[PDB]
Amino acid sequence: PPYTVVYFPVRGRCAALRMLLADQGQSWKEEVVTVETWQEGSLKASCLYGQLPKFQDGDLTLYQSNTILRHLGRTLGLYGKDQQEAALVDMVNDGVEDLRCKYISLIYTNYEAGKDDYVKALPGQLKPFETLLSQNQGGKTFIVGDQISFAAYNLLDLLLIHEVLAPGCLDAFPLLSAYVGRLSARPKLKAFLASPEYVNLPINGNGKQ
Amino acid sequence: PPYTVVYFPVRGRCAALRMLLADQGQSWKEEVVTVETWQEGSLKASCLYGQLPKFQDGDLTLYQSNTILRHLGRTLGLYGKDQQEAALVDMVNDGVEDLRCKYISLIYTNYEAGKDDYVKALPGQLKPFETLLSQNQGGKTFIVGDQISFAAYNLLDLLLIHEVLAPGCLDAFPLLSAYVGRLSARPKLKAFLASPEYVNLPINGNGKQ
Repeated sequence: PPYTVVYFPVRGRCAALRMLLADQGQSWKEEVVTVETWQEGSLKASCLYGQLPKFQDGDLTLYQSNTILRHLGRTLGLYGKDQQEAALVDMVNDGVEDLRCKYISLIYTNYEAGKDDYVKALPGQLKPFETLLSQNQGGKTFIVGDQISFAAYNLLDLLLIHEVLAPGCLDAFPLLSAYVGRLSARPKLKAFLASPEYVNLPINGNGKQ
Repeated sequence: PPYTVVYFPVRGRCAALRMLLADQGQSWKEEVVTVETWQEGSLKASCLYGQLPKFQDGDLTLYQSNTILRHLGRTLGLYGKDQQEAALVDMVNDGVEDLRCKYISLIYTNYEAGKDDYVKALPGQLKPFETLLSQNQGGKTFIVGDQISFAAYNLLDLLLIHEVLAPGCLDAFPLLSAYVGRLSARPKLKAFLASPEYVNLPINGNGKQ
């Protein structure tokens, strides 16, 4: 700390990491990059893989949403209690990333043409998480162990946006539904999710959700 | 330990972790899965996300090539010496994963139609790693700090398969070239890359490279 997240004025790949910071009672600054400011190309080139989010933590400058989540989990202790929980946290995050990629591909590559196929395939994509949740203390707590991980925030966000995409896509998944309710109920997080900072923010950049 | 990798008879997403194990003087079991077995169905259904590789390490069963790389990096000490190195390691591995996905998309989605555009865009995709390499002791030692990390094997593989795809794509990147040369020269690794076990394996599964 202190933290600074450099991103576009959307939730996108910063949603999860912001929920993590909020829930852990951390403060951060928001440097917004207008589409126009991105178009000048000066920042762009300063970025490692020519992309955002860019994240500053004290003297550390990070790139890649997943690198920021692992850094945060590693420094804030949200990476499992042992090597086993640590490996399952990753396993869950890799799963989240894979589906987020398909989601992003839909939104930006062909929302209209393939939205139905995507939703028809959604159930089989969500099941793995439902299954992981059942193998951990009956899914009453978290997905890995008894303490929250950075992957929990990423998965939470993943689930939130697919609710907007396919309302009720979670009905056939009671464990994941209860999960979303449990985590969203967390005081600090609930307050962030209910804030203008979040609510007035569009899920994606192209205005599709 | 002991380690067992469950995968298709190809290099694909197991090439990097296999070079890691070998270079680290580790031995492993190879349980090959044929298309005929995968078709049978049962193995697929027992995989977390319906995919391979599947990795066994002692009593731990893992899925997701990157989860396995991180587990190995975490257990074998191949994840940097501190917090900074650890974040830069993830940062490097996230970038390799990003290009590896584009590469996989090409090979399996439209090799013929988009190969030229891909190779035209390649230079810009490789530059970020060239830059990272130049910022650590002049690109003379390891990519991060001064010890090997799991990301190095994954990046090495990524660079190797793009040499086959576009021979000489590294000529414009003298740092990455020397990198490949440096790591490939490592005794245990060199021995593995030069073995039948590796040589007789096709990079991909659809006969394209």
